[PDB]
Amino acid sequence: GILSLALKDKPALYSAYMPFVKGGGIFVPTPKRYMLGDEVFLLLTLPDSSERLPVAGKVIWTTPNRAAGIGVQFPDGPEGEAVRNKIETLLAG
Amino acid sequence: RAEEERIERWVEQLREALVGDGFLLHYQPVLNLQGEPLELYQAFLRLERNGEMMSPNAFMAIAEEHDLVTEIDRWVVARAIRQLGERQRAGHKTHLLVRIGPNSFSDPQMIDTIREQLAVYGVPGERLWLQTPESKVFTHLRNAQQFLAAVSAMDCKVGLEQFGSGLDSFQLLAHFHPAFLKLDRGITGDIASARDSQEKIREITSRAQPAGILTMAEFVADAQSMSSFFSAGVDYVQGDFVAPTGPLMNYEFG
Ligand SMILES: Nc1nc2c(ncn2[C@@H]2O[C@@H]3COP(=O)(O)O[C@H]4[C@@H](O)[C@H](n5cnc6c(=O)[nH]c(N)nc65)O[C@@H]4COP(=O)(O)O[C@H]3[C@H]2O)c(=O)[nH]1
Ligand SMILES: [Mg+2]
Repeated sequence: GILSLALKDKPALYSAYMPFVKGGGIFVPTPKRYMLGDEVFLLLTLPDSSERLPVAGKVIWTTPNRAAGIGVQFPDGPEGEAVRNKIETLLAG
Repeated sequence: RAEEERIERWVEQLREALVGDGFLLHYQPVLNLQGEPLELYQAFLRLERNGEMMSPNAFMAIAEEHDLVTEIDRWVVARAIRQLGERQRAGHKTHLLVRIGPNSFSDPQMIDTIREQLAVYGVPGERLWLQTPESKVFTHLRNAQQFLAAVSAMDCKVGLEQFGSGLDSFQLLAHFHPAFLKLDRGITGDIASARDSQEKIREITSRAQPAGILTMAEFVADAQSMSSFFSAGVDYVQGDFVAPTGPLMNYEFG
């Protein structure tokens, strides 16, 4: 269904953000279990911001290390490059 | 430069996977619509780190920065054939579709590896299907022809994925005879509900059938898609409607 992830500070962002992923990614904890290349809808709130960014992404990591979730790959369209740049901006601050 | 140590954490994990356990393969059924049922699966690479599974979209980006893609595609092909071997020992005549890259056109080790492994596992080359996109086959043509000829010299099947796309594709077809075509998702996603698409497709199949070229559709998700692909003569279909991807070959085709 609907995933959500709220990063309050640049540390939580850096722990979620997967920079080496092809086109950026983000680790979203979820109890629910997904298979790789499953197509998810995620609502990503960045720190130092209140806007919920809408990410229609792909699973590229299943962890059941730390945390119990899924890696969500950002779409290669402009709409996803946008969120990747927002985040990369936030982290070199 | 803080992250540069994390990059190497990843790269060492990768090379140790190249040489030992870590890499694995998952298998999605490809289904013959028209009705010559063939045990056919497409193989997907995966990486496992203490129960943490991960998708080549996570790590291929790094791997390319280290000209490591060729050794990986060698692993894919090789374990794929070992799996064909275990699969022949069970008494199944199973086929495996395998993504390879264009650098492996230049890979003499790949042509060796294919040969060597079919021999030991006693696998007819027509069990192996290697696919590579129309994009990178365009960029790298002389090598692609060399490779197709060498590999089809082993009764292997060679095909194009992400086919369709642009108008340069039927141009390439003059210079390249593959066993099969995998239609680009942009074409086939909407065929349920367009006129652009099914126009394009029946054009592609009408040209493709008599050449002896197999047409296959990817990312099938709904039934109207399948009736369109069927009425349209597409040969093979795979996707979450058809059958999902797993680590065991267990689909009852027919
Ligand atoms: N092809 C295909 N995929 C379907 C279909 N239905 C669902 N999927 C899923 O959606 C993803 C599509 O892969 P891709 O976008 O072509 O992009 C793939 C591809 O670029 C790459 N990849 C996957 N397997 C291999 C492999 O054996 N070798 C190489 N070199 N790359 C691979 O990893 C990407 C991620 O694949 P996955 O994480 O396994 O996740 C796959 C797969 O699990 C279908 O009908 N066809
Ligand atoms: Mg094993």
